[PDB]
Amino acid sequence: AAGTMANLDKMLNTIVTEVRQFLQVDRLCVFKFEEDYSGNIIYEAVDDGWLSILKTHVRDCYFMETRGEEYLHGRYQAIADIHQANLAESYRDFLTQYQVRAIVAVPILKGKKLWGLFSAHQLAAPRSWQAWEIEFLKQQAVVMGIAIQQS
Amino acid sequence: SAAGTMANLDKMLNTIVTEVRQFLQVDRLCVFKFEEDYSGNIIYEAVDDGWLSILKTHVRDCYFMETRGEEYLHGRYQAIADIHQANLAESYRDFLTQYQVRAIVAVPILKGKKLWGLFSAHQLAAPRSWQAWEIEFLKQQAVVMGIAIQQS
Ligand SMILES: */C=C\C1=C(C)C(=O)N/C1=C\C1=NC(=C\c2[nH]c(/C=C3\NC(=O)C(C=C)=C3C)c(C)c2CCC(=O)O)/C(CCC(=O)O)=C1C
Ligand SMILES: */C=C\C1=C(C)C(=O)N/C1=C\C1=NC(=C\c2[nH]c(/C=C3\NC(=O)C(C=C)=C3C)c(C)c2CCC(=O)O)/C(CCC(=O)O)=C1C
Repeated sequence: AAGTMANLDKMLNTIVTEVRQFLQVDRLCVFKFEEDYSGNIIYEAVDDGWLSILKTHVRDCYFMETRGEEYLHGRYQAIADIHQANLAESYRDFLTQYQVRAIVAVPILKGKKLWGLFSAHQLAAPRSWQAWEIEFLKQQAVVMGIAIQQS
Repeated sequence: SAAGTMANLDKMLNTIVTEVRQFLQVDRLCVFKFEEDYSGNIIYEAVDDGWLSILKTHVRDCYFMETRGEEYLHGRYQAIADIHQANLAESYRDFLTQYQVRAIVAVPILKGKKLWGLFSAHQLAAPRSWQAWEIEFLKQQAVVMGIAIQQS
């Protein structure tokens, strides 16, 4: 009931806190999709008094049009410097509004469905993400997806 | 920093053990780290409800010392709902009984191709019918621990 949900919430939030300190990333969050693939930042660990985006609602028109279909088979984003990247203007603008300079975003699956994104943000300088860090983030997303599949 | 790399790995493994024990409602959750001779020590533990702690216990398990955990590198793991119903060596049954174990899951932690340790869940109050997703959850947490351990 509400007990199940409190238990999942605490586990997922602990993973976010865990991974943010271990990876030493400025901000780590979990973005959960609504039915229409709008979504909300529902867990967040941000260091040192920096910009919190917890409970921000986002209508990302890439996810809302694709329903995340491209994110179902190990696909992901890892950008060392969003200034350099050949990003869509509208996506660059979203990232800029939330102070992102470097990002890794991996999908969270509930069964065969895209449930959310697990996203690491640097807020000031570029970051050359390592293969192991991307694998760590993906494998923590698997952990989360198994726990989420129980409610 | 050799001091801070070890400290950050310690904080991460201790956080996983503490919160996974509460999430699965396990009586005792352990990380057993192997020495070069495949003796080992319990180096992280979350225990609740006034159950005996085995943190820092040294174990010379003669199965792991004789096999060097090779079977645990080729898909062996242990998931027993009630050790009273299982076929065990009396030596291994004595180990579990000493520490009040009634139900157990034990999965490998790898560092590259080497068996680094075991992630073990003990039920002490009662037998427990482990669900497929709980065994998968423990295996996948052991994967995440392995990736972190591989960095130092
Ligand atoms: C309709 C314009 C528009 C608004 C408004 C908006 O919020 N986004 C947006 C357009 C595009 N988004 C594109 C890609 C994209 N969005 C995300 C979303 C997030 N990353 C996070 O960390 C996070 C949180 C936390 C969110 C909500 C991600 C990960 C991507 C990259 C998708 C891949 O390209 O992999 C995008 C470009 C689409 C493309 O390149 O094909 C546009 C136009
Ligand atoms: C040399 C006699 C002897 C001593 C002493 C001892 O500690 N064990 C032991 C004999 C055997 N152990 C056997 C299998 C086995 N050991 C472990 C070890 C642990 N489980 C934990 O939870 C934990 C901590 C915490 C430790 C150190 C495990 C997981 C196994 C099972 C191996 C599988 O079957 O998968 C064993 C084999 C016979 C049997 O399994 O009963 C003997 C003889």
